Amino acid sequence: VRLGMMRHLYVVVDGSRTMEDQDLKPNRLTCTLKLLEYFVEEYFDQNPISQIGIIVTKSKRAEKLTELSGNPRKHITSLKKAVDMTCHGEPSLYNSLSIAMQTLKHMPGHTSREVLIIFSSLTTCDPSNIYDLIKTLKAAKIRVSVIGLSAEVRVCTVLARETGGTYHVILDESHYKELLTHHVSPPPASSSSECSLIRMGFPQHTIASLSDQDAKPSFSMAEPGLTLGGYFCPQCRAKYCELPVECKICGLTLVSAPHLARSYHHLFPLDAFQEIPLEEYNGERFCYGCQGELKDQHVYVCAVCQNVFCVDCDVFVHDSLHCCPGCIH
Amino acid sequence: ANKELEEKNRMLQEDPVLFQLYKDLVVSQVISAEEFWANRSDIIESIFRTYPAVKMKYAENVPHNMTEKEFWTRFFQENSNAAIIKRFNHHSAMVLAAGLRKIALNLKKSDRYYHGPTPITSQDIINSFQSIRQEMEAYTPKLTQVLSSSAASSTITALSPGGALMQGQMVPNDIQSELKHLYVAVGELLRHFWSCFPVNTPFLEEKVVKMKSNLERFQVTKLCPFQEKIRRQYLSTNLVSHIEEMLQTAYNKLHTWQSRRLMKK
Amino acid sequence: MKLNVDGLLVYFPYDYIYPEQFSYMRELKRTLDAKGHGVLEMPSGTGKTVSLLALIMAYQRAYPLEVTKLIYCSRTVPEIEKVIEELRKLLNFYEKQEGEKLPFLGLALSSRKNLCIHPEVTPLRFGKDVDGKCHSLTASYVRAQYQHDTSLPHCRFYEEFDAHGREVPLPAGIYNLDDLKALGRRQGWCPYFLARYSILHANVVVYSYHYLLDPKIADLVSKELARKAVVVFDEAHNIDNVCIDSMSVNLTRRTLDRCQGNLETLQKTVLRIKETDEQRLRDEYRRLVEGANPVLPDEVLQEAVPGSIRTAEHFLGFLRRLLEYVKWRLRVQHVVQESPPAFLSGLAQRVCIQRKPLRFCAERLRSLLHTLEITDLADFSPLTLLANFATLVSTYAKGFTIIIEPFDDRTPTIANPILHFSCMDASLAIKPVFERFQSVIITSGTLSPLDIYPKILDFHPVTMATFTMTLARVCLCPMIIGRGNDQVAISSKFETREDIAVIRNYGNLLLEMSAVVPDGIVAFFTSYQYMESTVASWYEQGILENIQRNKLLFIETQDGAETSVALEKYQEACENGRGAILLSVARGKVSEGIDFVHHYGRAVIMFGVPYVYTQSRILKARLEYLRDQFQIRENDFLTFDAMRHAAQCVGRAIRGKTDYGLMVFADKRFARGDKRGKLPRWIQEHLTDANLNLTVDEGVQVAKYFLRQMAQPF
Ligand code: SF4
Ligand SMILES: [Zn+2]
Ligand SMILES: [Zn+2]
Ligand SMILES: [Zn+2]
Repeated sequence: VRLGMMRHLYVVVDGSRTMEDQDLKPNRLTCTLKLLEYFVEEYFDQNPISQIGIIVTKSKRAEKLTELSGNPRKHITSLKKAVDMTCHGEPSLYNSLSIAMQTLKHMPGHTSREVLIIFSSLTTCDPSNIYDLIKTLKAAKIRVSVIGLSAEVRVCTVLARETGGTYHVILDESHYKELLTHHVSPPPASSSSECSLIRMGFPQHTIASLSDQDAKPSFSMAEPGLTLGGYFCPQCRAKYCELPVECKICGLTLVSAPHLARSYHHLFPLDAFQEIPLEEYNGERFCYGCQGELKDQHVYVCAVCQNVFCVDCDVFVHDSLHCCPGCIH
Repeated sequence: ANKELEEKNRMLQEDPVLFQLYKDLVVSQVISAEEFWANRSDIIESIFRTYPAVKMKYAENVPHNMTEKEFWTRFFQENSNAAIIKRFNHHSAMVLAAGLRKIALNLKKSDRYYHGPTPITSQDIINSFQSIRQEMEAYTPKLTQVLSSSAASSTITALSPGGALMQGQMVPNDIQSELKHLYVAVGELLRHFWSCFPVNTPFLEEKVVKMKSNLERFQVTKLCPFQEKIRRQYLSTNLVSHIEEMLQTAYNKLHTWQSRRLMKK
Repeated sequence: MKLNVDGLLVYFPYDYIYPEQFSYMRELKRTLDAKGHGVLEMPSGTGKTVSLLALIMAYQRAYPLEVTKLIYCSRTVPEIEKVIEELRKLLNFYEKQEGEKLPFLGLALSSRKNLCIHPEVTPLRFGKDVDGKCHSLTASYVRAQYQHDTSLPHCRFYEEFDAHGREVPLPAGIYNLDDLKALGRRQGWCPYFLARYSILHANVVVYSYHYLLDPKIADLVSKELARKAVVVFDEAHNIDNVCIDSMSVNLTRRTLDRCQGNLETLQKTVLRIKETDEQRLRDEYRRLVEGANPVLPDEVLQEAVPGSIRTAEHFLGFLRRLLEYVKWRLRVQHVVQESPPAFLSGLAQRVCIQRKPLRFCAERLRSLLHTLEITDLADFSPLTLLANFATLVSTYAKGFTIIIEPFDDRTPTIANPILHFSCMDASLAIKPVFERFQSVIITSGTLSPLDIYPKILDFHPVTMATFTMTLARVCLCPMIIGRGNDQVAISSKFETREDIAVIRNYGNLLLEMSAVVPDGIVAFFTSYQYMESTVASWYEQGILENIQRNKLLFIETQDGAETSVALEKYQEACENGRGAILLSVARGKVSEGIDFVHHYGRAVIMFGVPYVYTQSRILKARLEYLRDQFQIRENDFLTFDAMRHAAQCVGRAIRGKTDYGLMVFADKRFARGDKRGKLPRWIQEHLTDANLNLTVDEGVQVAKYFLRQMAQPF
């Protein structure tokens, strides 16, 4: 299934009073903020070309905590600040969705617009009806995948399925990581969603030519001191401290080569390995992947390389490395 | 109405960055300000929205020989039992009415990724393979073969800052603020200039903006060297050449694309 | 999905059936095979009709001679409309399997008020007014006048229906009330009478109880033609109340005053008739000598002779005498009086009215009324009510009682006394159903134990089967909260109702539950007066305000118009994220009428056991007789009524499609073994002792946990 390589997802978090309640081990709001930090850090770590923007809705008002950006550190910093947020009021789903729609309305067609709403308080007081907004969202091809907390509220139930997104509820804190971890992967592009080519430029890192000859002093582009060398642009010719950052002038995405290669594993998912507990003529006592003795009655094998991988190797391969070591050969 | 005038007053002093750079475009009398903007309690309110009777009363009972404190007093003021049920149903209904305003993927060449964007007889394999096969029949030469005083010492000298493989100034600070102001000044005005440049815009209405923007590039950059000249003639140190690239490269893109326009015609 | 039942092979449209369904079909077949009346309970409101219907279809094909027609009744017409859809879906599936049309006809009857095509009766909504107009249009004089084709509006639909509807019966098809109305329009035939004719040959006929219980109308449409028919009732747990209400007739001072005025109009009408038409109408006297319907059942009904009353002048005085006796006997100021057999003796001695002439008064009134060519029966409807009461008392009083209330409750002094003739046993009015029809299956949900029904209704069931729904996921999660955070008794006892803590505990439970319960929740109280006091107590405190902040709250009132608007707003709240807390009374008409489905009444709350005011004499007479006869303890039946009624309103949350919904009982009384025993099997068996006495806060926590498990998909 073709996926949306570049996606603009908004993580809407409810500043409802229900977040004050501590059903989980720590305060619910802190737990979401703590774990949301993992998603934000991991979201870019598995999709560099994508960008994220967080919204916090409290006291029936939806305020953009952070705009769309490609730097996880900036977003993470806002999360740390938001820990001490008052968290007093009632959320307004219409206000939150309207805010996201305005920003996402002008987004390019190629990108896969998405929204992730962390619903905590089952109540949703809104200035106007949301069904009209729901119709607008479908015409706007925005995927809203709410993640409820301790409530299978009907209003969000129609929202996820009608809009094409997915709804979920937190069975427990451990299950909470799985739900958001699932959304890290680029959701498949549906029939309605379309794709298009996107222009991009690769900023070649440059430093002083020859012992500060014809140097290129400059400070930064969004107390930055003078920099001897930094990333430039094919068109901006502006010094960018770090990548990937959208051109502040061109509007064209700048991204290094490794970043694009980071998402190739999505295109070629590794086929799952059949699990056979018995040895099954496997004469290699040591696991091929890790050269470690198999102390468990479990084995994994490919359909091409037909190698042997223990539980630890298969877990690691399908979790992080996203490729079969021996089958590369 | 004078909507723009009120907007300017709100941003006149509330936000320095927005107004600071806009004035600079007029400090030297570069271009007209028209193109600048052209291109770019709770409790009473709840009762105001909820109870129409209060809304009607407020309009008719607008403060006249009275006090707001007295008005607040008027708010809280078997048959009586039914009133609570009716009021709550009416109150709840009013609140409800208040919030209701009237594809499998496929590919043809996957090997290209394996040899990705990064760019770049037979007997030799046999000859080399046999020679190395007999190489290690003598092993454990660690005593002297691994390193020598001369070889080890040579490495240390190389690792020194003077040696090979080890290659190895914030004097202006007040001028830094001006450059940052200039950098934002350049960034502020290039954005509009480059807003329509990437898109061809084969339309007179959209192309006219390009011509005005293209001409405006000279006007804004006409005054740029004058400010540059003052800064340059201070100590002839820490030359600022990067700022020139954006303007010079903007010219080159302007001249080249403008020339390309003539060829297309 | 054909099912090879032990008795035979039964077609089934849906993909799969739960194990309880296997028991349902075989249990039903057992009674059908034995051809004996029985009673059974099945939890699921939806899928029960099709499973019930599916066997009958297979049974009818296997043994067409054994069963003539199917009579499947439903409580309310809005609910019977969805039933025929299930039958329509089954017929298409069965017809598709066969591949050709089969001699199967299904239709639903109803009153002319609900369905009709005549423009004149369309604007009218009152049921009585519709009959008056239709009767006048279809009156013999209009029909006789229709032959003359004089200048007068004649209802064309009935005129052509008689010439056409009589000759050609509809071969087959399924026609709901909405569909049936369209058929009459295109064919120019009565949607009502056409259905009535179809009853002669209609494999499946479905209509409300009031068309099968009251002898006035039920008997005529339920003629002996159904010698051996599978008559079935749906959700007929309160069958006795409907059955008894049919016999019960209420005479009031306002009604009596209307009768006196109507009687004067009747006297004036006779005077006009005498001067205008005497000879032709006098012929009916010969017909009377030769020899709106009587409420007497088949055996009880008598038509020997009209009696002494044989003329309009004589008959009117007879009603004049009887009306005065009731007028005087009603105006008497005293304690509530009971006199089932003595009222007939008192009336007979006081004003010299023998019972035998008085028995035919109701029938004579209709016959005499027909001779008067009246404009409509709506104006004189109260007079017929007195006539129906007049004949009923004179017919039999063994299982009845005349209750007179000079002073009405809830009023220190009222000048509008009401004379009650409430019955005491429902077996009397339902008796003809049992003999006329070989077997009757009383299928119902939330049914308190079956063994009592044979005691209440004089019948011998073939089987007593209780079914509990079996699903891969435990949809319903019942609980009883008898103890609050204060660990104080929370029973809504009459003496303990005044307790502030008990009232506070309910507010705390609702406030806390509203926080966890998603959009859609309903709370049931014991009475409107108690509901107002609890609401007022919460209103004075901040509990109600906090509840309002947590979710929207709606209260129910006696008037239907307010209830309809509020209920419509409630459904809007659930659709949005606001949610609504609809406070209602268990015995209010809103609770029985409304049905709660997914994201509607998610957490049904039963605030206190539902009990009626014991001071009500009418209930006492009914309660006393059940203690006097059939050997039922007074408290047992009273608890039975609450337990059966409490289960009635709270069982809607599990309508069908395995939509998660929890039920919380805010009373320690339910935790008692006696209350649990009377609880329905499906609700009872799922309920466990561990959660039986959950604390108000403890119950909330488990409710939150319960939602989590149900929230995730399968
Ligand atoms: S005769 Fe038929 S069409 Fe006319 S009013 Fe009666 S039911 Fe309606
Ligand atoms: Zn650029
Ligand atoms: Zn291994
Ligand atoms: Zn492999």
